[PDB]
Amino acid sequence: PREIITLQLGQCGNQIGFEFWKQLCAEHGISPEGIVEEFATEGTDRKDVFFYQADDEHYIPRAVLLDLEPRVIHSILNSPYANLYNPENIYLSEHGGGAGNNWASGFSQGEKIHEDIFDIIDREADGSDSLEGFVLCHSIAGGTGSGLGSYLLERLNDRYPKKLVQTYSVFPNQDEMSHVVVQPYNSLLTLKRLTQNADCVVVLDNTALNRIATDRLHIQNPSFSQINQLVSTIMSASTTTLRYPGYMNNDLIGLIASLIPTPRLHFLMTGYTPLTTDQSVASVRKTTVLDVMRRLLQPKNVMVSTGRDRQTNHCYIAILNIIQGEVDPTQVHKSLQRIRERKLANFIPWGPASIQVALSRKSPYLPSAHRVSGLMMANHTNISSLFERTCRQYDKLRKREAFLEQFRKEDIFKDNFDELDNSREIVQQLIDEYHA
Amino acid sequence: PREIITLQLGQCGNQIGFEFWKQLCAEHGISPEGIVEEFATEGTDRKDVFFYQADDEHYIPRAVLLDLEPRVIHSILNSPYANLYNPENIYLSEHGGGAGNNWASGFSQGEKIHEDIFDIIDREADGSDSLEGFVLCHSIAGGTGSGLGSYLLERLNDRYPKKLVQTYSVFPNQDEMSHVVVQPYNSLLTLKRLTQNADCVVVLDNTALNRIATDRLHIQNPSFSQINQLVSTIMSASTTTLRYPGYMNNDLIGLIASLIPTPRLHFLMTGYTPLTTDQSVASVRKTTVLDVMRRLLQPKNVMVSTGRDRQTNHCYIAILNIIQGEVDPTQVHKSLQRIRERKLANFIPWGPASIQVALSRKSPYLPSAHRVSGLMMANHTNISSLFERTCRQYDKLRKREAFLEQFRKEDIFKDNFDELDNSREIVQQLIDEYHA
Amino acid sequence: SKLMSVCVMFTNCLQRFESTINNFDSNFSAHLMDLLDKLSMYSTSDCEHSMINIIYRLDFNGFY
Amino acid sequence: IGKSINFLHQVCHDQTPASKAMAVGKSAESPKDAAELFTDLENAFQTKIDAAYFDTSKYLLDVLNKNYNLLEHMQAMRRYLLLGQGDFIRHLMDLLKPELVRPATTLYQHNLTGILETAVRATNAQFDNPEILKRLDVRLLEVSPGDTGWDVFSLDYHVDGPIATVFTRECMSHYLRVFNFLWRAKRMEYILTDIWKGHMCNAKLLKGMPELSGVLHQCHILASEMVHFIHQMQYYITFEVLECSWDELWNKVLKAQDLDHIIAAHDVFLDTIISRCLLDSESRALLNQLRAVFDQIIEFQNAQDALYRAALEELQQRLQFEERKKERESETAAEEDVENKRIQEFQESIPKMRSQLRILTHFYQGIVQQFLVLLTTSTDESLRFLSFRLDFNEHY
Repeated sequence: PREIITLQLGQCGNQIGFEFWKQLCAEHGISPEGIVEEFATEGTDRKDVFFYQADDEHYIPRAVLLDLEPRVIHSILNSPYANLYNPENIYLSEHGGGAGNNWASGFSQGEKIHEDIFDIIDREADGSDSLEGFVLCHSIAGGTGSGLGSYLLERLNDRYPKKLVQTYSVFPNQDEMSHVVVQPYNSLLTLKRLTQNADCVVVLDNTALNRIATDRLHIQNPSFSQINQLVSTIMSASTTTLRYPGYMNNDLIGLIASLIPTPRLHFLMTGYTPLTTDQSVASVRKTTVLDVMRRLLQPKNVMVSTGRDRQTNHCYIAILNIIQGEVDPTQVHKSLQRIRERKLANFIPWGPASIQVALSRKSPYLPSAHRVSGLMMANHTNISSLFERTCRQYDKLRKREAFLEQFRKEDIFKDNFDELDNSREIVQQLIDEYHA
Repeated sequence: PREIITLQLGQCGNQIGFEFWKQLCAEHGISPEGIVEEFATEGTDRKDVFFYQADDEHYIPRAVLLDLEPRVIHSILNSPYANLYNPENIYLSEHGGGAGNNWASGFSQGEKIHEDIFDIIDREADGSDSLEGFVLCHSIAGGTGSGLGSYLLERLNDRYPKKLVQTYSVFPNQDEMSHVVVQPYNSLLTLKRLTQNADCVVVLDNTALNRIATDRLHIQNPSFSQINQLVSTIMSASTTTLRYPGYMNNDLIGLIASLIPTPRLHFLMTGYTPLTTDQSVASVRKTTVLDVMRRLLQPKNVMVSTGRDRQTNHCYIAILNIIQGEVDPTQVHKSLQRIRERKLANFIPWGPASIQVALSRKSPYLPSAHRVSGLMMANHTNISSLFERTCRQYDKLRKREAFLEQFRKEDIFKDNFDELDNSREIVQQLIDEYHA
Repeated sequence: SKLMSVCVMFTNCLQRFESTINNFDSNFSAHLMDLLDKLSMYSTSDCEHSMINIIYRLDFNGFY
Repeated sequence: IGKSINFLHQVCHDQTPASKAMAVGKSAESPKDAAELFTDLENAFQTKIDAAYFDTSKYLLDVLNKNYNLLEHMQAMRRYLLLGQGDFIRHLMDLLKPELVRPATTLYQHNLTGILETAVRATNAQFDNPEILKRLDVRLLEVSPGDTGWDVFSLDYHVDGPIATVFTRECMSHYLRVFNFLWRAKRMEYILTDIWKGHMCNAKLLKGMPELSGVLHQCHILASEMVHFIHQMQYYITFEVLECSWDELWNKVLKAQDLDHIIAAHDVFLDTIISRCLLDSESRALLNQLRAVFDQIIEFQNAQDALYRAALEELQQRLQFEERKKERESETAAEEDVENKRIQEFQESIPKMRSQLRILTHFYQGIVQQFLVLLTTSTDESLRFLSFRLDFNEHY
């Protein structure tokens, strides 16, 4: 009983959460409609911890999908994955809302559909004997997921302040501003609520997702279907201590405690190397373990945009290196002999750092019985490069005179704008003070 | 023998025993035109208690059906079980009807059909060699079953003082007052005869009923025929230690005496798990039998609605949990380890409580030869809230200045209106004083 | 047998219709002072599998 | 052969080595022997004995796998007292915690077996079917109830059947010693999560007060220096030794079809692991410094939620008098005075929270530096491996 409730929210958050539930059946080796193999219970030792308990021989997701954009949720019930979602423990079919790519649209839809959002994750949090937490499958992209996503960052942390809250926030694309223009306003609003009513988050940058999406997956046109590939893999990978076997840090709130070092600095960086098209051509020369954390040490796998001149004036505190699949574990300490010699990762020389490595076996799946997959969950204190960027794209836009009255047309008839800026330079200053 | 003659009475009261008989033939695998099948003697060695003993080798239910609406009995006399029913021991075929839907109408028509009302239960009770008792499956819904059902609550507990008097009481809707407005007068007049002219009641709620009809079973818009489906299932489920063989407490006046000190506290809350109809094909491979008898104690399926915060300020005194079908009887003591372990039920600490656990075998028939079924007959003291709702709905209707003369048409020519107010307020205190 | 004697003694009293009822309570309280010595007579073995089921039913006996 | 003849007794099958070709063989052999002249086998002795030695070693690897599989059972005990799988034991010890907090009772035994048994049924539907749970029992101590009672609850793998042919008395007694260090590591993994949630519980509840916001902020740092040091030492010293001993023994009893190599892998197994865990008669300097840190992080622990609860409850009496200020406006110098007492009870409660924290870290500085020296001296064992492991926590 370490049950986690997913809150799939927004136009981009339903799509990243679709390929995450669809990924789980493909590795348990089963049909999304049922149990067709014994690898669902022999391979995943522990059957259900993201699904409600069995009384029909089916694994029914613990997902709520509320959105003000109905196209994305209509791409679920005409998908051949509409035999995984059973509507009666998930949601009532069709959920409508505002226009509404504004932050103030999804933010008000949380206050008049207030009855259903606080009556749908509590009809699904009553079977649990003790709740683990909430994963906010919400986005900063769009106003549907950033508006509704900003409300639940408060109300889940005054009612359940002990439960894990943690969002997979993906920023809206920062090399364009020709499809979204409300981007500096809605990002800073969620980040304030993240800095004083939050436990841990896992944030990613969308321009650093798309640098990998064209360098490993080898497409010439970035498309929001190749960007969602990176997010379903690292979601299912972080909890292969819990849902899949583990021992040390077997709770996902075990792993995450040593990735929280002090309030408002616990924004965890994600890295995941093996994605290449020909990753599977290295089983002719030995799928070795003598390079599977020299590729997690080598800096070229970042989903956070950050300089290479920030790797000698910042220092890591906690670094997680999860190796997955077959591994031959009697040479994994031999590989860890070798991390300290290159020093392409630094340590704070005033306090302790910790280099956690762990391995876990998985259900028959080609990426985890013939291939080595490495998830890094870093906590590097160079994360202030996104926070300064979000702030410079904000302070230039208020001088153009935009959204200081072009924003006050839905439930904002007061000022609160300099409350987000002032808090934001304290976060960057308290990050920068914490290493020397 | 222990033959009970059932007294179906009222327009609604007659329909809730009708669909009770259609269940009984289908599970003995008998044919409706007498016993013609050999599964009757080989399969189970007793089935009589509601069936008239052989003297022709054809069986007639021990039923009497009297009403002031012959309209309810024509929904029984056009059905092709009108050759299963043999009308000359049930009623003198094509009995007339009354005015009639006043409580005082059927109450005054009992005292000039005084001769016939005490012979039509003698021509249905002349085959027994020592009669056990009478169950009045009357109804409080409408003034036809309540009107005539009040008469038989008095003359059957003093012209047979040794026989068991017990009713399956069903209420009419307590949200509405436009489907029956005469509801606070007839309810309190019949509750009054239950606390000085009966020993046991069975309280079934109509407003928690349709709450279960949209929950586990799902109906698009509420329908006035649900009332006879939810009620008839718990009727054939309740007598399975006196139809089918038991062991301990096979005497019904043994279970009911361990339920009730005395009338003035006798209002039984019913709970019945199998209402999920996917549970029924997931019990081939075992659904866990350890939690299916803990969802009765907490409200997921109770048919009596009572406070969901007054379950820890009030105490159970007697709670019965009858398991039916498979359970594996040697892991029934493994489930009974866990009832005491949580202490979901609060108990009386001055003196003995009772955790009544009972189990029973069934007649061969696959939806009751492999399914996990739990029936609760509780006696919790928080039952004072329904009588506080009914009583507050009576004083308020009399302060509108009505049914104080627009109701004194037959047999009430005197003041006894404040006698039902004091006798209900007497009851509401004596339950609560019984626990310390 | 003594609890049965208070049972027929109580059906006799309801047929005949103070000091009488207290004599009822001492006979029910006579079986509670006995059940209290039973819990220590049941727990005393030297432990193994057979006795721990026998104390387990008797703890449910006082609980009932 | 004398050993393998005692072991076929134990098991169901009692048969002449593998083939029934041994019953022809005895009958040929006595007359054959008699038909020899004046010579007798003296170098042909080696062909007779070595082929037969090979014959009842291949009857042996059959008896081990055909009934009552011992080798799966070698793995089955590792899950319940070498705790090879955490998701089993963490799902026990979450439901066990409200029971372990209260001292031991005389009704303590009968009910924990039904809490244990419902819960190993709840996390498995493929390892429930093998009889490993009817081959699993409880172990309780003779420890007089004068302790919380957490070292008391222990699982033992109970045998006395054919599985107890390969096991000795001397084996599970040493497995008691390996349980108690491992039970306290996995206890420390969970009691430090609870108090982490208590930093984050109370913090959401002191909002409206700018002072106590930053007070918890530094305390969250000083806790981390103990949490991160416990994690990289306790998790990593045990996982490595668990790895080196599971890989020593389990791939040596199905790589050898003899009996004397089975026992030879087993009696080197159980005494390599405890010397790197807790105990022996040289590693007595190890556990003196691993228990000194074990009780200072509890001494750090109870002062937190004894002041953190007070940090959140004192603002609740401050707040409810502000909700009372508008009811007087609908239906005041002395009212400011009680606000000044709340502001004083906050004013007080901050150097209290500071000073106890400075007394705790001066106690932790003394354990951690004494923890270094008495692990970096000692002789007649490999200290080069232990000084590799501890210099790895301090520099990296």
